[PDB]
Amino acid sequence: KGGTVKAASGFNATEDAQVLRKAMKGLGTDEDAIIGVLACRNTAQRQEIRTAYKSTIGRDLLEDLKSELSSNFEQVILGMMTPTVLYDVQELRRAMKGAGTDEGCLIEILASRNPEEIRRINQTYQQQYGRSLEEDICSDTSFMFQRVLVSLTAGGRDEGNYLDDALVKQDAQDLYEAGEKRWGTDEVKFLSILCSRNRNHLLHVFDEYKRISQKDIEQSIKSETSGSFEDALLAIVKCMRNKPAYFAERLYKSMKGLGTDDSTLIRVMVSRAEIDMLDIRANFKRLYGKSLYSFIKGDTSGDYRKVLLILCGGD
Amino acid sequence: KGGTVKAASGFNATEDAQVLRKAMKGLGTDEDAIIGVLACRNTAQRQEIRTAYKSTIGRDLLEDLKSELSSNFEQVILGMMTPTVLYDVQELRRAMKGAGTDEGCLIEILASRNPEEIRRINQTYQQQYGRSLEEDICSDTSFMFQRVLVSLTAGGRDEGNYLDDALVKQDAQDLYEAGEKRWGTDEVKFLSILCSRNRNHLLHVFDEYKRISQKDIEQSIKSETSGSFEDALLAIVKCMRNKPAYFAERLYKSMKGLGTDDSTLIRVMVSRAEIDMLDIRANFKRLYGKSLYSFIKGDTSGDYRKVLLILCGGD
Ligand code: NA
Ligand code: NA
Repeated sequence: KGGTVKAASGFNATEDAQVLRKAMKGLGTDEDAIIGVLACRNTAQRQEIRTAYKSTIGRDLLEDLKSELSSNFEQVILGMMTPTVLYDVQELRRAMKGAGTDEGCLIEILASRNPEEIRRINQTYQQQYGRSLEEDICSDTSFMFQRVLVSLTAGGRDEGNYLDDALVKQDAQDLYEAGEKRWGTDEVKFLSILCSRNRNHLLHVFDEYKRISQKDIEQSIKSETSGSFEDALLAIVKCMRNKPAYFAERLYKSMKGLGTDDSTLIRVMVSRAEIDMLDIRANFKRLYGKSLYSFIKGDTSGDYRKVLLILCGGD
Repeated sequence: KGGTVKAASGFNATEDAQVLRKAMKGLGTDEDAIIGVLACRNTAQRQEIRTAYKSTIGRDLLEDLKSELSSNFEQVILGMMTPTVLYDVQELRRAMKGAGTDEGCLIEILASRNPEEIRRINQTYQQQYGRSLEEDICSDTSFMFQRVLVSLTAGGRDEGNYLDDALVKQDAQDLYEAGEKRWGTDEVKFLSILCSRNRNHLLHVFDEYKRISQKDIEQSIKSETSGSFEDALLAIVKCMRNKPAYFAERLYKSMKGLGTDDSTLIRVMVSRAEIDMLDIRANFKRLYGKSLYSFIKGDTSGDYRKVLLILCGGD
């Protein structure tokens, strides 16, 4: 378990900066050298390489990578070079700036990050952009979906693990009676239970719900709700039960079928490589009976593929 | 299931003719009597009432209804009095005579009627007007849309149900590769598959298409085509999968939002009352979470409303 990318042995930031300068200097690029260094260092080490590049090369590593590289390869490398919290912050801003909101990106990040990470994200977003994340969410999404995202962003959830069996039963009972008639869905109920109860409590509510309804909570969420609100509730449930399997499903859906959602593919591979990619891989193979490696290999190409395959770790 | 309007018990054509004559004779009209008779008889019985009116009243029932009644109420009653095939024939001619072609009416009828009905329509159109339906379609529509309508009109479709799994896969595969690039849509492909394959084959192609592309065929039709050609392909797909839901959507779109398309409202309610109105109602409520009855009641008024509500059957 854990991630694929780890801190390098023999790490020499100045030498790595020299390798990267040699790779980019003059016409042409040695992409293999860029990959061979950066995909073999963790995020913290990459920042030390940025620092060493500035002082020993007298140039800006991020500017140089941006100018040298293009398209999806450039996106993966620049994402790799970005500090963890700022990467999340940048991806949320990109999902909202304008436009036709990337609601799936909002859900993926806000449902899956831990409370201290969400706090850091809120803080950094405001510092960087001079606007609150919550305010931007309110302008760019609406209705029940909007209420879910605001709750995740504010941290409207109990962070302890107190278990009252009687309260677990009433929550499950509440969700059951709500499933009784087609007009009877109480989305406010769903929102409140799924966004406010602590993780232990919720894992127990899911077990009790199955017991009294004979249905998994996910089944009823799908039958009873729709749209981005449904997707948001499903992501909270999945991230509570098995976060690596949540990400394995995001990866699958970004590649399977007609077209490729490279922006999601890239973001998940970059953001999870150091955390739980080994787990994501195992869950992917359990769920889909194919390796994640093989999906990446069959759905991408070029240097873009080469670097994704290292973030994947292999097989 | 089936329709709302059925053959009346105790049917006495002469008495009905007397009731209708009394209702119209002299200044003023008893619209409730006209509705109470005609909306409670089926189309075949209405023709027997026309016959009885001629011989026992010595007048022409259709002329008298036309002179007495006006606007949308008159349109529903005269449509009700018209033999099934001639009603279709009249509606197609009305959609084309002149002008700025009612392309939606052409699609609705030609995509939804069964082959023997299309044959009867072609025959009756030529007899009545001295022009072929296909020729009028060619003069009044163009391009790919025109090719679709001509195919539906000629009956260019296999009417058997032979299923070759290998041919189902290649059709789906063909539609997939076509969805790969923005310039890669092969509308000829779409036309040929959707207009020529038999219904069993096609229902299997839709399932396989979803499997290999992860998209419903309707989604790709919308992203890949536009205009009346898109609408025509969507109507063929919907009529293959769930014809009552096709009509429930026509009704919805004729009433929802700004304005009312009474000509479509009337034509669908008249033409489907004896066939599948109970199914249309159920699909309407499933799709829109409101009864069809309530839409009619909230969007029409007067005697026009009264008769539509009986064609709807109620709630
Ligand atoms: Na260069
Ligand atoms: Na009169």
